[PDB]
Amino acid sequence: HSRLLERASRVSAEYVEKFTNGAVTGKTGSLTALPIIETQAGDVSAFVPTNVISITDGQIFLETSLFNAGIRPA
Amino acid sequence: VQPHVVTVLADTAIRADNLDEAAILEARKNAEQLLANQKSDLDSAAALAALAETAAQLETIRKIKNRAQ
Repeated sequence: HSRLLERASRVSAEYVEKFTNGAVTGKTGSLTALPIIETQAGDVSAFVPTNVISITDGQIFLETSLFNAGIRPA
Repeated sequence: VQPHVVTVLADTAIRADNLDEAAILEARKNAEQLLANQKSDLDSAAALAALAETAAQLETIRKIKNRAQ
């Protein structure tokens, strides 16, 4: 998972200028990722979710009890 | 008053002497008010606080009852 998620980044104008040999001088690139994981009964202590939480820059927890109660998104 | 018995029915009677007995009625007032204050200090602190904490998070335990992981 690490060598997959670590590719999503933002590169400086120098890198993009070097990559295109001077065609795109001004700007800067980027790439955003939104990996999706599913947990069993809210057990975020499992193996794969623990690995993935460590790598990403955040998370957005969606709850079932909040979903039924009408709060959508949860 | 009766030939052998005198009965005095008083709205508020205190056994002390002078006219300034508000200065001694205030002691009973303050003591009873302090007791009534500390009571409500114990009703919330002991009963209503703990008895909601116990019932707070039971559902998180009952759902994982059958899991073998």
